[PDB]
Amino acid sequence: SVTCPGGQSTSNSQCCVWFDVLDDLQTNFYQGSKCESPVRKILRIVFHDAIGFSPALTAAGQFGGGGADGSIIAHSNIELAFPANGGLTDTIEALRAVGINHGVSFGDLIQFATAVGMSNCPGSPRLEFLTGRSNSSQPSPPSLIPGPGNTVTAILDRMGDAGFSPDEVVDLLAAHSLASQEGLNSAIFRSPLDSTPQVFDTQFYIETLLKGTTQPGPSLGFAEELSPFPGEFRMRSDALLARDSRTACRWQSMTSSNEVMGQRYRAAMAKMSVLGFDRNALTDCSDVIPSAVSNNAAPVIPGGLTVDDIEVSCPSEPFPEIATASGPLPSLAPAP
Ligand code: HEM
Ligand SMILES: *[C@@H]1O[C@H](CO)[C@@H](O[C@@H]2O[C@H](CO)[C@@H](O)[C@H](O)[C@H]2NC(C)=O)[C@H](O)[C@H]1NC(C)=O
Ligand SMILES: [Ca+2]
Ligand SMILES: [Ca+2]
Repeated sequence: SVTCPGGQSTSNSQCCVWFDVLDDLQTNFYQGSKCESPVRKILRIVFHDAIGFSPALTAAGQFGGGGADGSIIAHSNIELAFPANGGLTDTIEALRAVGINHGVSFGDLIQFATAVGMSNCPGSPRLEFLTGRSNSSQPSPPSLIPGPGNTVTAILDRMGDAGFSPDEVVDLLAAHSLASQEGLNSAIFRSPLDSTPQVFDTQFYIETLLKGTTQPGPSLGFAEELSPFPGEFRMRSDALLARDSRTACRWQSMTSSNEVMGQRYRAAMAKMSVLGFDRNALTDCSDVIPSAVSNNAAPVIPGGLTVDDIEVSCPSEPFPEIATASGPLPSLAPAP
């Protein structure tokens, strides 16, 4: 049956080239299979590439974007001039080279490097991986990426037009559990968005719900809110979506189970990877993707804060019982 040149067994001969780009990305792009800044920039890139898709622009007779087509790399010259795409040139060039050198399409390569990067971060699910997305693209239309200063209505309408329900917007946001900011407030470069930027866990949902108490840098940056402890950055859209009645109950159900969070996240990501494509025309090469190491820590309210410090915003469901840590307040180191 299909055994690839390297002795691995796969479902289809179309999957064999991906064991070679797996080796290149792990050794080089990810610097020895690490979960550091290259994984976080690729998670920004996969979203910014796939969300350039708008059925409403198509309906009005305009080109609406090809979705998860790799247009952010093939047309980086126009797309990296967009407001939301700063701080990405170096990662896009590293990916362009792996793509040209292995003979794989840019849209497939971004989806693949996202599943491989996430496998380097403890706690992550195994993301689905499909191959066969066409390599040709047209530049994404501008203004299709949600920004941190937008209202929840603006974010839900843009996301809804691409096809996601309010629940799936919250599910997709689990990627901010592996995150920092570099361009919102340059003064606290790489300040984490949750206290474990290297563990794909529930802490992002717990901590954006805590009362904003601390200014982490000299001044406040673009779309920055007060955060719960030194070193942690809180962006306005995350604070608002955690508290809005349209998204608050789903945000609260994501706080106590890393297992439920990862299932939901895997499902929204599989939907986001085929925006602009018919998944039945693609080949499944999910077995090429390795397992991540498991996360054995339980969810916690960090540093002595309790349930009285979180601003419960889901009026129907009571806040789940999460553990407390007998701590002094943490000060987070920049994400690596
Ligand atoms: C409501 C939509 C979203 C908004 C408004 C938003 C906004 C942002 C902003 C402004 C940054 C900081 C970038 C910087 O200055 O360095 C950021 C970082 C990040 N976002 Fe989001 N985001 C959203 C959705 C997502 C989605 C769905 C993903 C991917 C599945 C994602 C993954 C990330 C990651 C991993 C980072 C960290 C980048 C790094 O540490 O270098 N975001 N996001
Ligand atoms: C996918 O399309 C892009 C063009 O949009 C190709 O990228 C170019 O590849 C050539 C030769 O391989 C390089 O010298 C160019 O610099 C690349 N241009 C850009 C903008 O990256 C790419 O080769 C195509 N890949 C496949 C498999 O067809
Ligand atoms: Ca695109
Ligand atoms: Ca985390």
